[PDB]
Amino acid sequence: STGSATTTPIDSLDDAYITPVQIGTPAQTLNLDFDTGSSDLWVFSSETTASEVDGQTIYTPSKSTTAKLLSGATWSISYGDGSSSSGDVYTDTVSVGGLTVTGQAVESAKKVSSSFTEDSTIDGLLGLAFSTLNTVSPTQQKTFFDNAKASLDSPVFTADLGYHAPGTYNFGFIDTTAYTGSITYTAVSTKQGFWEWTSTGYAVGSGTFKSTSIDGIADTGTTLLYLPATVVSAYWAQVSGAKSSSSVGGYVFPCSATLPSFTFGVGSARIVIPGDYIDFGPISTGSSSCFGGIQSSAGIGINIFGDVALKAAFVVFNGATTPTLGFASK
Repeated sequence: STGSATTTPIDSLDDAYITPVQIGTPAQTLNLDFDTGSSDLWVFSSETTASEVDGQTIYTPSKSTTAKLLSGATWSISYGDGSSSSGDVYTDTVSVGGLTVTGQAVESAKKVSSSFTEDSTIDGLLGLAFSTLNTVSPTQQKTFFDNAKASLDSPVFTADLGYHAPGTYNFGFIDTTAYTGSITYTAVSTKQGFWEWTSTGYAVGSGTFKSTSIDGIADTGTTLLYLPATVVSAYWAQVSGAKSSSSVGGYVFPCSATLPSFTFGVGSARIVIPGDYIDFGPISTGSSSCFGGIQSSAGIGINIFGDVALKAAFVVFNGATTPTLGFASK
């Protein structure tokens, strides 16, 4: 089997991407944030505290003839940005882009943190990291991909995120028309539960490539590119007037600037992030200070190849017995 679904930016900055997911019978379609940095499929629901729902579409398990309470199971998750959610668990039929999994754990939120409530466009998350990170207790549950894998034509999924435009998540096949050149594959460590890999270096604009190992995670659920402070300083030094602002929470730059590209290495291959992809717009409405899309990972404890980086590539998440990542230009 295969599946293919379009993923759509939630706003004009590409802060996140939403993908429609069919849950239950008859289907209830929710728009979920596909997150290769976590491993829970959780949704706003009829059980979510009413004051914490503000415009989201909810899953109502009592209206699904295939829903079953997973007795005794609870979940609770905290994300790298300080947000969180928790609740109980149903199993139900879940379909993405025509690919169907029966008995998928659907984690129904009883509580969500304010950042989720305040974002009416995201109805929940669909985790695509390794199932060892799933938070369901006392019986850990499998991700949608883990449940589907054995049925897929090939045990892979691909992320093709758009810049200020829709893109595609495919399951079970490589669309050879979706990228240019060849796909370069690179080793993955699953020891922390992530799609963790080592970039071979970077360049700023037309500058020379610096060969240096940068361990990080491929994380579709993180907006920005978080890299070591040395690398980030080297980038922003090429933007007149850019500076790190402790009060804003990162590097800012004059909105009048033209940003240089940023290149990262995948083996001997190179992925070029155009400068425009690094512009996240005014820090507040009407400001001439703009927020940068490359930020320091100091204090986060891991480097993160978030959407800023991934949207510049066609990315293969190869879930074979020994997982690997692939990157191609597009």
